[PDB]
Amino acid sequence: RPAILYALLS
Amino acid sequence: PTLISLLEVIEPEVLYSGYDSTTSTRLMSTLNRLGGRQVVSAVKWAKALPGFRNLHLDDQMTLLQYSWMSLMAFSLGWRSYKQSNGNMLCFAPDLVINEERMQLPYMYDQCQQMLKISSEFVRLQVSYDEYLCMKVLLLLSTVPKDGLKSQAVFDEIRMTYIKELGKAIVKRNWQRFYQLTKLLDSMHEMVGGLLQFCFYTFVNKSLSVEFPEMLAEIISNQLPKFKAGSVKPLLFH
Ligand SMILES: C[C@H](CCC(=O)NCCC[N+](C)(C)CCCS(=O)(=O)[O-])[C@H]1CC[C@H]2[C@@H]3[C@H](O)C[C@@H]4C[C@H](O)CC[C@]4(C)[C@H]3C[C@H](O)[C@]12C
Ligand SMILES: C[C@@H]1C[C@H]2[C@@H]3CCC4=CC(=O)C=C[C@]4(C)[C@@]3(F)[C@@H](O)C[C@]2(C)[C@@]1(O)C(=O)CO
Repeated sequence: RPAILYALLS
Repeated sequence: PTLISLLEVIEPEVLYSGYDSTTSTRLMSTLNRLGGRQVVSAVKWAKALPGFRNLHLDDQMTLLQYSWMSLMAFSLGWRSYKQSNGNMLCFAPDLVINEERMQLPYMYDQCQQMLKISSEFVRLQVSYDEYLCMKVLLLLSTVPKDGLKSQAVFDEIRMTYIKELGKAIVKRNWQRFYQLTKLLDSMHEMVGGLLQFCFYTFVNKSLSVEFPEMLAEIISNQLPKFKAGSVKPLLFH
């Protein structure tokens, strides 16, 4: 599951 | 403070490719590089969507994961419309795709359909307020087949943004609304072509095409889910 995308919204 | 003007402020300004326009593979390997940053900016745009933050973490991961190509494609249509009246593909102000690099191998194919989106903008004379409003929808137009982990929240937000296209169209109601929802529908149809072409270049490693870690992760996740076919686009027809 996509790492950067995640740390964006989190 | 007006929603439509607020949209006007958050809409991303266009990135440069910063490209050395002096090969069919660099050309693609550039666009992906660029694309990755665009997606960054589109995420910051996403966070700064009113009501977007209302939606639950996962759903946001998802809506973006699903519509990302769509939004990218749409906006490329807008640029190519406003900049050359439908004539070239304008990715960034430095990277204009004319009929000469269209004859670049591999490449004719995918680029016709990027110009065909723009063609839609030409035929319909879309204004800016309209564009912004629709794009918000594309973000909410591609969803899993098996529900959404905040389905009530969504349905509200989606409606908000339609009523909003209502206002935007009124500014320029109800014979025109049809046409544009037909376009909002046919995006999933035409983007689904690019997404394929995308996955090809991705997994067929022997084409030495590069995608930045940003794009890399999103695609490698999004790929299997899309391949089986767990995705239903919300249509108007
Ligand atoms: C687009 C149509 C027709 C009504 C309308 O109003 N269309 C514009 C006419 C012209 N104007 C825009 C200038 C309005 C002038 C009045 S003014 O206020 O400007 O004086 C709209 C107006 C109200 C809409 C329903 C409700 O929303 C709620 C609900 C949402 C669900 O998802 C689907 C079902 C439902 C029942 C909707 C269906 C459809 O979607 C309707 C009939
Ligand atoms: C044909 C597909 C569709 C292409 C994309 C079309 C939409 C787009 C708009 C831009 O302004 C920047 C990059 C992207 C997001 C894109 F242009 C590139 O990234 C390359 C791309 C994915 C593609 O060329 C590839 O899969 C090659 O890897």
